[PDB]
Amino acid sequence: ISNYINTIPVEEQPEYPGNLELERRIRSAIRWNAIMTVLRASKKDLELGGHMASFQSSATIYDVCFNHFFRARNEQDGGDLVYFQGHISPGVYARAFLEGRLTQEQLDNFRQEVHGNGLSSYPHPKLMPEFWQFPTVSMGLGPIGAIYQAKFLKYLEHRGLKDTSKQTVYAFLGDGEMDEPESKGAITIATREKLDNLVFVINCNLQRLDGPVTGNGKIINELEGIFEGAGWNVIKVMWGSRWDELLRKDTSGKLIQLMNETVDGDYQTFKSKDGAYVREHFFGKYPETAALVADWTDEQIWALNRGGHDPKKIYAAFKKAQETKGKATVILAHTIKGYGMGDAAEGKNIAHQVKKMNMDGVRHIRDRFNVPVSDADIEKLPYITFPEGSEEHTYLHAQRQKLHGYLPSRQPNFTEKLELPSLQDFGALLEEQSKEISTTIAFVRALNVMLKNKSIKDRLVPIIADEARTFGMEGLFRQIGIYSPNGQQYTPQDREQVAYYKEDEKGQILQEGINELGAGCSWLAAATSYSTNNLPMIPFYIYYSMFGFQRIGDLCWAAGDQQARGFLIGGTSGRTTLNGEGLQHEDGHSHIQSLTIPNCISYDPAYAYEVAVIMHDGLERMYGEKQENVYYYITTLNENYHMPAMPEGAEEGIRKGIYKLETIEGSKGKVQLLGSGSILRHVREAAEILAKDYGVGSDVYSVTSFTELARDGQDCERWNMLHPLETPRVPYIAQVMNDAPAVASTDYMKLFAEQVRTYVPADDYRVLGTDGFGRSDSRENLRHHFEVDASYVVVAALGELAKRGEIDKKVVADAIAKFNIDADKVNPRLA
Amino acid sequence: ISNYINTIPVEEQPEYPGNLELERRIRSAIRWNAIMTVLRASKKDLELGGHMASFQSSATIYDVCFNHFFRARNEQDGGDLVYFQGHISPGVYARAFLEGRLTQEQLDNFRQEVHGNGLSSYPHPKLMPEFWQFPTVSMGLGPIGAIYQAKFLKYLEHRGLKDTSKQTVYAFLGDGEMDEPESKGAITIATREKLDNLVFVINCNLQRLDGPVTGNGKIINELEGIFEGAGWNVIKVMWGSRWDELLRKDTSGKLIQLMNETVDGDYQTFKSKDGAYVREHFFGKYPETAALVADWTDEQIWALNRGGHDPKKIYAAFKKAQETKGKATVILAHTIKGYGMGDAAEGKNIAHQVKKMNMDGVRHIRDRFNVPVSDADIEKLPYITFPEGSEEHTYLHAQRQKLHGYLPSRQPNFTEKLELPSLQDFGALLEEQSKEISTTIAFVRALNVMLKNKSIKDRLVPIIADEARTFGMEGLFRQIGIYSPNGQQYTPQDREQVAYYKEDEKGQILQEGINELGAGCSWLAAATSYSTNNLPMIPFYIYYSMFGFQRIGDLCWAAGDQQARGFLIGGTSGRTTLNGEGLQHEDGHSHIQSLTIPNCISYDPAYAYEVAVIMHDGLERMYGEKQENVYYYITTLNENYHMPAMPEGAEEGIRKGIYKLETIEGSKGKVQLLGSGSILRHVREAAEILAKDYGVGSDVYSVTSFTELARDGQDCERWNMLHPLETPRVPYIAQVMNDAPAVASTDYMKLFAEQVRTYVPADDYRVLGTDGFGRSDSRENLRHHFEVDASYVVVAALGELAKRGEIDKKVVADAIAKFNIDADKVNPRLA
Ligand SMILES: COP(=O)(O)[C@](C)(O)c1sc(CCOP(=O)(O)OP(=O)(O)O)c(C)[n+]1Cc1cnc(C)nc1N
Ligand SMILES: COP(=O)(O)[C@](C)(O)c1sc(CCOP(=O)(O)OP(=O)(O)O)c(C)[n+]1Cc1cnc(C)nc1N
Ligand SMILES: [Mg+2]
Ligand SMILES: [Mg+2]
Repeated sequence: ISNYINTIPVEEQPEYPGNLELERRIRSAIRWNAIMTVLRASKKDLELGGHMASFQSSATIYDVCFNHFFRARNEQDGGDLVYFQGHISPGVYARAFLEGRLTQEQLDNFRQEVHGNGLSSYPHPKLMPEFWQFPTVSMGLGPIGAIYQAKFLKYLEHRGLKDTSKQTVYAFLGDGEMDEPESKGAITIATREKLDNLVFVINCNLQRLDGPVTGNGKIINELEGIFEGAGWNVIKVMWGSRWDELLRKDTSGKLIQLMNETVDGDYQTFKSKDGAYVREHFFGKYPETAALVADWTDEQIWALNRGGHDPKKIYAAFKKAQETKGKATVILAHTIKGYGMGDAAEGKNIAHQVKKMNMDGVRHIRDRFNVPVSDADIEKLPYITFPEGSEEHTYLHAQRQKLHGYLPSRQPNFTEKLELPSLQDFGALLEEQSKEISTTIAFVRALNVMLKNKSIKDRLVPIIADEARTFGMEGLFRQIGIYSPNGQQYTPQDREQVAYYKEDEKGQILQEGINELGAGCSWLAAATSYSTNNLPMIPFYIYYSMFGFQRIGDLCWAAGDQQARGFLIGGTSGRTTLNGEGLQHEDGHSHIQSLTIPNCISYDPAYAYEVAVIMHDGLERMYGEKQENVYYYITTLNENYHMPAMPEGAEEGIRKGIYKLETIEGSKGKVQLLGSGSILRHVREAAEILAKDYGVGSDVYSVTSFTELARDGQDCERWNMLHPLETPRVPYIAQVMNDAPAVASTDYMKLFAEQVRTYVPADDYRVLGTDGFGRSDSRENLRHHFEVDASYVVVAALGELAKRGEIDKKVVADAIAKFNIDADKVNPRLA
Repeated sequence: ISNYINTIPVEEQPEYPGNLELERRIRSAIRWNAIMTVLRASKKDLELGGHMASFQSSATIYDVCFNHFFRARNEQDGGDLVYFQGHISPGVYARAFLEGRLTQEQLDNFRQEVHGNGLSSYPHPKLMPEFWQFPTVSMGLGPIGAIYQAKFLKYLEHRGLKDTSKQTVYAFLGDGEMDEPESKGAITIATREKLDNLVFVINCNLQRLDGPVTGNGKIINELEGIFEGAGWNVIKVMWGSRWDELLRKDTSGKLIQLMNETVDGDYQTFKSKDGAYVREHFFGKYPETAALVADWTDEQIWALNRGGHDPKKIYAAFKKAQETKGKATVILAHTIKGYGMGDAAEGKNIAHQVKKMNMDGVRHIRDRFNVPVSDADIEKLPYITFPEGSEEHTYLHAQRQKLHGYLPSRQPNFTEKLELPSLQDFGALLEEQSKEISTTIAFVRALNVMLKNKSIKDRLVPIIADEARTFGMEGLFRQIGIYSPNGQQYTPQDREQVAYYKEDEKGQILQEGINELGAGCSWLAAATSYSTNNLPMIPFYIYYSMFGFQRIGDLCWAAGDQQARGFLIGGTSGRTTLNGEGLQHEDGHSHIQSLTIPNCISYDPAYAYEVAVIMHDGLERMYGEKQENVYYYITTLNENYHMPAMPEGAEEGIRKGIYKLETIEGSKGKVQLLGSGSILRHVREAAEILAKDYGVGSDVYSVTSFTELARDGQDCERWNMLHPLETPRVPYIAQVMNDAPAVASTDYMKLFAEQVRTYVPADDYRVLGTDGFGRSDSRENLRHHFEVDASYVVVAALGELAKRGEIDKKVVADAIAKFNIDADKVNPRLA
């Protein structure tokens, strides 16, 4: 932690390259327009929302970047990847409009998008596919997202996939946002990887939403201390040029001690008052600091500005960041929240929430920033524009043209044509297996086929969060290598034999250690590379399913917003299947969390051939000609068993979510039996017992996706309600199933199979599931405890028949005794 | 970063207090019993699992703590709160068995708990309510949890609630685990709040599961750098006592330079070779270092120990942390993964996964730690014990008794009786409200009722994540104060006004800034204080609902395991209600995530009187004589509308999940209409349209909890299936509803209401919901887009009647036209 002053002294400050006066004229119009869009929205009295005080404090920082730093997407690369602070979007819009990229009609539709021609509250690529690129409004996600983006850019360079050396990743953050564990929790990775292509820009206005971040302390110093400790290059932009003379004429070093000893709380209060206040409460603290300005006017005291508001001080920091190599840079910019809004919110605790202001307030910002709007127009909350030929218009576009154009901007589809493998290339996985394998083995095998596709082999991005040994993928390190930039500065302990720990700068797999959020962020950068850099990359992130959506659900939702196209493989899944691990490992609900995401396609395959068909279909939809903006989630298991051959013509049903595996004959009745994942074979066992011991036949179905089926049914019923005069549309599951009493069982909570109830064409539909906290035991004991094994499926099936009077209820009661079922033990959900 | 040697020099290290030789005998027995436990489990070949190499590397660190530091639960306080590393549990189980707290049968039932006399794989209070305290296996949660538990202990002391000055929080972490963002993402708070009652003990064995944490670097220095930068007191326990002579005679400074330059990957390998290897590859790097051991035998060189393995160095560290005030301490203990296991795993990349070994491997461990079991008995894998009267038994118990007993241990219920507020105490919220308010305002008013309760007023712990102004709670800052251990070291900006930003050391409100996980960890510490310190505290953590389970779900699952008893308030909930915010804010699925947690009770109330009845019921269930182990989740809204008085006698129905609001007459037909949260008033609007425009009457229901009704339903059919000869149980929802066609509509995705399909006693049950990504617009436009407003309800109900021939389908067709519904607009889920 250094003295409370600028890191870069004037003597080391490079000459500012732009026309400061002209840039202010432009900047004042962007400020004005941003405020007008929020005020107009406010006028509607529709509770639309919006912010003003935030962009006010950071506008000049962005302005200096727009005029001299931000490279836009171009012929060679995707340009600089800017993670704009979410709520300062009105200013981004204000600027795109001045640039002629947005219409006045669109600005008038700020936060009203349902009818088209409107604008999102914040950066949402799903909502504005050709404008926004990175969803940053959920605080914490932007910083770590950016860390891994820069990391991925260096990965494409090392792998010789693309020259990304001219791209800089910028994360624009709030000081309050740095409280999120995700914001600072991964900064040492930027050091390990020497990400000299990443720049963190923290707007240190000392305030968050409720009040000051740490009024009793100094966040700038705390930030400096930890980032410096993590090996980052820290640049403090504390004071503007007006302070430079006052600092040079302080031989007592008392001024510096003052600044050092003053805490955040008193600092923002200073700028919420007036010159007189600062004079007594700040400079007045010492008869030495007091003197320095005894000659200055109270108005010349108030004029002193913070570094984050001085283009000259801002530029020096960004220029320095740009030159620094070997490590990442973090710029801590000192600013005023609600800057220039005077009365309205300048340095006030309520500043964040301000979205309206009387004509007195509007007039103030007009005078304050010398906005060119006459008293005759002002009450009309007019947008300002610069006509062709004007210096403002000329300068604004020239500066952007020298930097390759305008941003943000997004390309929804990649251009190249990939020659994806055919289903036939996964042929061996479609046939009966000699050895008993698991669906996780099937996935690794499918990965290897892909690794053999000339077209995409190098575009595959296997990602692990430690746990590769659990998946039996350790042999892969030697095969394709673990990515390590300037890696392997030692000889692996594993060296001698076969599966050693091979780390190479050209290594293909991303090993992110015990860090699911970081692994997901790596997966996200890869999964959106197709748009960001017009370079399709296909990520396969396999990890313990329990630590997926449950642990990184917020990033998974942002991923959907970002239109990620990739594969999330939830390994060691199923509540009863990862039997010995217990409560915090046994996943019987990940599919419930995943169905909440609109563009995530989830599957719970039972067999190897289903995995192959599913993964093949996914590559096609996402990276084939269709370029479908969706990502996949497949749960795989760690249990081995017999893998039969795929039934002829079963492909469509597998992709849709269900197909009839077989029909067992029986003379005493007929039931329908559904199963998914690892529980399917137990449902097939119940089918044999029922036919063998009770003469009850059945239709057996493998349900590869209860969720895709429920979605289909939902779509059918929705269309039906909307087209009352049309013949009702039949949900796919109802087209496949019949009306005989049905029973389903899975390794997930009951809701997973119960979600298709409305669409099941049977009078009876009994669902068995693994509701309840997990615990350690054998797979058999867990399957009995969670009441999902063959014996429970048999009793559920007999129970439905008994009801219809097809069998005696004493027969059900005897089966319960026969199968050693304790009809009175606590509901596993409460266990 | 300091030199790569011990922080505490020998001349500064205290004299070891215990009997070293006797302590090692006991430690050797514990080591052996931990391994016999896992080995015997592997022999079962049931894929039970377990680890050995991890506890082997950290055993001595825990030993010193059990012998001289760990304070057990006592009559004055809960003692030291130890977050034991999860997978070193066999070691904690081995000690407990030696202390006679566990039986041989229980150890033999390791990881087989479904039948009652087994042991959980890891620390799970829900599974072993009287043994385990904190769930740590989900890596990263232990560290943040521990930080916020230490902060909470200081809070209880400052608030004058309880003297916790004698309790120390210990966080036992792995080094690979430190990569989780949540592991280091909140460490500066320990500095902000001067948590000198927290000790982080990081086991640096240089390896995680797949291999070394950072083979090409030095995590101990990386850890040191960032923690030191965060303001923590860092203590490095690098080398054992055998190194002292060498470091002392090393006059050239060469040994330190060498130790400083060697990277993790090489140090790891050193431990996997032998003395000759070390002599050549380590000391042999420099003529000066080479001369230091030139007179040593390879055997003597091989005996050189790592600090984390030396009791004397370990003790010196914990003793120093003990006297460090003003900040938290991190102990970085250098160890060997697979320590003493030799061949099978010592310093090997495969060490983590080792679950079994050959007789030569068991005999090696027997020799390595001088275990008293004959070469003949080893085959039997015998458990070692200390007979009463023996030195070991006496010493073992004597050390614990001096420290108040044994740990871990847990008290399931609190002992005191609180005088909870009655429901009549909330009578004001039960009457019709004067002005239109929201359910959030109802919650704030309800909180104030409790705040006037003599008994619990000061036991309340309101927690916010920098969103108090949004929830209109900024007025409480002044009323009860914002907790601030260091008081207010400045004059707030709004000081001169009411609702000024008041910070106080006696402040009740926990302001955790933009930090959901930290706020949730504070919530958890408060919500389990009843068990930990036998001091029931009742936390109400309110935040934007979208950032609840989605963002901190892993914590919420652990909270259920930890038997948390408190309230989670999801503010600004509902997809269409937080209209202007958009994609990453509009929550229409948090209830789908919340329903996955077994002991979390979820509600989505529409009216203020419902909020009151639910909170009061929650209060009595968790903190009343019942002491039920569940926590509550209640979604509240930011929309103001008319709040009617509660219908006489509706209390129980509100608690259960559904009650009939009213029935409107109509002779052209009859339907049932269900609504929840904010959409309920639109469902009522539809009931009037249906009646006055179409003559269709209806039964209107307020569904306060679809999830509780589904669970009750599942419990009925489960019980029924199990008792085929008994009187079937009737789901609660089927006791309120009838069989007329039904329509449900909520601000959540369809599944939220569809989950009760099986138990709805009606032929037709159409569900409307907010499936799909949110977008920015007015409430009216969104409710129409998400097809959930009154007009959609009318069309859904009319269509049901037309289908049954009750009405002409042309009537439905006309309605769609009359209400300006686009029957062909894209499915909101795909939009
Ligand atoms: C309704 O909008 P809002 O509350 O103003 C908004 C934009 O949603 C924000 S902005 C915000 C405060 C940000 O303050 P910072 O100091 O980081 O940034 P600034 O001072 O405004 O430059 C919080 C807590 N939240 C709420 C918030 C909380 N938690 C997460 C994870 N994301 C959020 N974004
Ligand atoms: C099946 O057991 P497991 O895989 O051995 C276990 C216990 O589940 C662990 S342990 C582990 C490695 C821990 O290595 P550390 O260096 O932190 O600890 P140690 O070296 O063993 O002392 C990982 C990645 N996981 C998996 C893991 C990953 N991510 C989270 C969030 N929690 C986990 N617990
Ligand atoms: Mg701020
Ligand atoms: Mg380790």
